[PDB]
Amino acid sequence: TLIELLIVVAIIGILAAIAIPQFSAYRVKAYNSAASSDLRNLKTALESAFADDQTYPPES
Amino acid sequence: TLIELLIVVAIIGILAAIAIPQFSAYRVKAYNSAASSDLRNLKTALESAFADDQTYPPES
Repeated sequence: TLIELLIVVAIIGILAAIAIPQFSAYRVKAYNSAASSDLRNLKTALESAFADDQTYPPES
Repeated sequence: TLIELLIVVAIIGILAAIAIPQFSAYRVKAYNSAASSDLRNLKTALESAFADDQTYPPES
């Protein structure tokens, strides 16, 4: 019936706007926490290399 | 769930900064204590050599 096809339309419009959130910060935090962990790891690498050669490794 | 991956990120950031200390003095003291012991040993060597030859050994 036409009234049924007037409520189908009235629910499609509702379920098409459910305040979809932006997933931008929630991922840049992950990127940042990857970089920070990587740096804290690289520090271990550097300080072990010094304890090998009494010198931090040359660049490149 | 996304909230779980928001706390994993919040703990990775914490455990990546635990005030990692500089291990520079704690090793130069060891180097110094090696050199001092070596010198105190060399003194014994010199003073035994004198008691052999009535003279400290010539240089080189």
